[PDB]
Amino acid sequence: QMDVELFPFGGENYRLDYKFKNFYNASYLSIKLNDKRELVRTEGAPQVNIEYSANITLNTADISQPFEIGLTRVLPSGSWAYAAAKFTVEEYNQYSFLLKLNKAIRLSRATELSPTILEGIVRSVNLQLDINTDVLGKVFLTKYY
Amino acid sequence: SMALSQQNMDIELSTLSLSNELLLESIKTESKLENYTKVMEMLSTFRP
Repeated sequence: QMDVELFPFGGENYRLDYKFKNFYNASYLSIKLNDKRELVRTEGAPQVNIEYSANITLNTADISQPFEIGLTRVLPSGSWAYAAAKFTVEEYNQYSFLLKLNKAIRLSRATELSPTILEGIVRSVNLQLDINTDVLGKVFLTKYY
Repeated sequence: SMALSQQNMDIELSTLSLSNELLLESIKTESKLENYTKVMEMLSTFRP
């Protein structure tokens, strides 16, 4: 019923691209961050299949946890329609990214698993995205089952 | 209002499902109801 996209520019400056798949004749559009801080407030009902854009800023305290960007359209009758998405922003050095991309390609070619399915094996072991002997023990149990 | 996307061109779906949601949208705007459930509740008691 929508798709929302988050594109980065620099340290804190991000860009919020969104687009709605159905039309609700709303009074306004309130885009909030984890129900706490309001990012975007526009007037009138947004058009269907039109990609709108807005520049937002997120500090370090918002990136450290997977946050949620909620898009609610408030009708004149008082009721609303809520639609959200949960983002996860990771930050890597160019040397650190190419070494972790080296692990992700060589493990996916050997085990014939999808990189998203390999991400679920890593994330279930530890919080950080890294491969150790505990991850490789669960890649065996995944391929065996 | 229809997007000219790759998903609208490849993904097969029922013609009868496309015809119902066109009829559900027209009834929802004339009676000025809340959703498609209130359309089905209105048809459950509509006599004539």
